[PDB]
Amino acid sequence: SEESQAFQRQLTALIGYDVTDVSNVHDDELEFTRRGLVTPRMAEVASRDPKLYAMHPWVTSKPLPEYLWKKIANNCIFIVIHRSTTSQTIKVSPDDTPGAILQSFFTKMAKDFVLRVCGRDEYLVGETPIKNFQWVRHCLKNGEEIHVVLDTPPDPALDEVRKEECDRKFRVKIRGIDIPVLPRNTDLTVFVEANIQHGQQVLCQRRTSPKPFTEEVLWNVWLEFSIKIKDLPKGALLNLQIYCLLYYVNLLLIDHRFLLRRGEYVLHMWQISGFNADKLTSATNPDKENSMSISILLDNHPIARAEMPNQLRKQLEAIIATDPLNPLTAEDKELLWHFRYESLKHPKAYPKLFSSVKWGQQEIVAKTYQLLARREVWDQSALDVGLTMQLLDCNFSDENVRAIAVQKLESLEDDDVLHYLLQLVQAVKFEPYHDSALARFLLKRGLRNKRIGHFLFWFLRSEIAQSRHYQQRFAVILEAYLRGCGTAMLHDFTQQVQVIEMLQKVTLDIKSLISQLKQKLENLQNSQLPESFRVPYDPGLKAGALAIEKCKVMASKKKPLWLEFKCADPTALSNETIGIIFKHGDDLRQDMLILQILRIMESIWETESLDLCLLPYGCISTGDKIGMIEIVKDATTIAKIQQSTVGNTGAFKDEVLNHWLKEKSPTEEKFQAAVERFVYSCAGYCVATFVLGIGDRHNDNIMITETGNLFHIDFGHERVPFVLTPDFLFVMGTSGKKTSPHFQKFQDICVKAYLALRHHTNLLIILFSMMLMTGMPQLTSKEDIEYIRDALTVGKNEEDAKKYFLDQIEVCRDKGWTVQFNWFLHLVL
Ligand SMILES: Cc1cc(C)n2nc(N)cc2n1
Repeated sequence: SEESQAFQRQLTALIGYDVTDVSNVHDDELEFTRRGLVTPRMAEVASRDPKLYAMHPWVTSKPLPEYLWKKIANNCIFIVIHRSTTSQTIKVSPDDTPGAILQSFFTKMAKDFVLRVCGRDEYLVGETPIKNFQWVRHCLKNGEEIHVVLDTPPDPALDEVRKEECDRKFRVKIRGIDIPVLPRNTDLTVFVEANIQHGQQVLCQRRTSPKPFTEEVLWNVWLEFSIKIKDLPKGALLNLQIYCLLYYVNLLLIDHRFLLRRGEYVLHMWQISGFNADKLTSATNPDKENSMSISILLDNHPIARAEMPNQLRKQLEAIIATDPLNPLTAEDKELLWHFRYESLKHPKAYPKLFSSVKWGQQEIVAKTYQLLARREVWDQSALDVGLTMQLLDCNFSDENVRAIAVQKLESLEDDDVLHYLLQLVQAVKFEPYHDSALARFLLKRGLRNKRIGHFLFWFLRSEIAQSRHYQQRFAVILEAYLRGCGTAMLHDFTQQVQVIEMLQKVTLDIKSLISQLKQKLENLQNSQLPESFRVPYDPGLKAGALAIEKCKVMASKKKPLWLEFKCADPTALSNETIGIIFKHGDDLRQDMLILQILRIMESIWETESLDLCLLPYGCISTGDKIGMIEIVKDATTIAKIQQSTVGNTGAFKDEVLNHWLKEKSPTEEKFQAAVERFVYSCAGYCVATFVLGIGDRHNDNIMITETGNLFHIDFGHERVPFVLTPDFLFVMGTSGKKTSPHFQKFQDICVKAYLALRHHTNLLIILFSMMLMTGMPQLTSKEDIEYIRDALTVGKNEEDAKKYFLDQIEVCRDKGWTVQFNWFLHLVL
């Protein structure tokens, strides 16, 4: 059809990639995936509750934290209900459903409807106690009144979905390599290495002879491997590398139809910038003009009681008790395999056990599939996200192993899917095939919930915009989502994309070059910028017109744009603007990953009734070194606070921060609340930041709200474990080497928080490992990743762990202003 063609054009603009362009493909896997994702999409669309989909209530099944219960007076929650120019306050029980609150309202005022949060597209609806609504918890946490408007539920009609319509050994011939132009810092020798890989592990390796490195190098050589065709596992990669490591490319040996790869291939390779998720890609380099190519030929197809003694059991249990980074010896693997039926009784053993499998032996793989048919213990075990994420990393390439991990994820509630969404999207990179149980899981959860769907859009779009390695795969997943989200959502994304593309242009234009910014913005406000758009990092908020007068270019070397928008919602309780920073020059994908880990740390702390006052601000990467950042209101840099008393060239003063806090507090009651908030937030950031190895920061990269909330920024790319400078210590009523009630509180909070994180050691290790592999380029799959195991002091008891962190606090006190001064000393010399 022609409107079908028009609809595909609309999808192309939203995706930022054309899924129908078949220039960079050697098989129909992507097209097969597009067709394959139709069924799971249609099944999810057919399954959703129209009213609940339209209203997307944001709820949790978790208990109300102890720190939140203390904020409730006499089992009473006040809700302010608006109707027009008037309002009405109503007392409610924490266990009261919005349905019962609505009936309580009509009774109180006598002589169909829905409760919507004033100024937001957020609804307090469904069979849930009000204490379980995220907005209510947000209000309770932040000391804000719950303001609601009585309005008509959104028409589910707006979400209408458009109607759709061999015992021989394996061998490979390396013909040669070709590159148009040589200048590559040298003039050398080259050889080709061919690896058969499964789960990051090399099953077999062959190499060509070394030859002089010219624009064309030929071998015409058969490289015969020790592995039999019969023994090649599904998901095995033929990894081809050029050593001078300079270039790499992968080819799936068994395709998406279970057929062995045959014939001629000319593969355009990826160059090493000068392990990680990019090294695993089955995509070929789309740049056919300047990339190195490798020419190969394949010529080769259906797919083919006892009890442990005491001491061996103790040995096995000790292997299983070790962290995810502890290497498995040949003996350890053999024990795990030999007593696999005992290992299966321990869910925590699963990653180690499946790493003990000889994936290059058909009979062994067969035995593994037999083993997993008896999955009663795994199925009945409680969901452990950390343990599940370990099965979805680079170490596992078997579909059945990965699928049992995804099976476990099905039990996650929406609030929990949101917590892990970004790293689950990134984990798609470790899938051998485009169509996977993980990709289908993301698709389903996105289509089931608007909030998840909104973030799925942006997380996928971020990678499609700048990852040549994964854009094709991520584009097919995004298209599948967009074909089921409904027309209202399609319209919404269109507006957001239009706004971001225009603002990105202004960002780069101003970067090349205040008066000029304001002229460019009036021009946008004139004939381009749509009336309103959902804020990508906070979809409940709708931004209206730019407040031109409040817009500016930040006085930084990156010169980011500081933009302010009016809120488009008339029901908003304030005339306060929505602030967004647009910046080029930092890889904001790195900030996104750190910020998500901080949200996870907060949820861990919540389990132990701790509120560390982190501020994981909104951040979305929109393209190569470009994106948006949420502006936290009434916040300043620690360095700026120092500088306002006159920055003599790093002449730091101890009392300045406390002075600033006192100056910004309207009363002494508010000032004490600010000092309390600083103690908690300082503690939160010292712990979080130390664990992640990002603690040693310049003061210009730490901010504070007038309300005392400290927060670190700019995560994208002598020594100190974290920042606890003499100014921070003075706010805590401490100086030099003495102590105080606030500093004792700080130490107590840090220890409790650090110990709480250590209870989730394995989860933090997997999340850290995945973050490095997918977000921060070439990493030593050992050394770099091992930092977090050292930071989390694995193998220490709580008292030793407590002493360790208290000693880290002392290192900071010993160094004082020395490390902060070193940036200034360096920047001059
Ligand atoms: C990177 C960054 C993050 C936040 C939250 N803010 N807030 C302001 N006011 C500036 C800023 N920069």
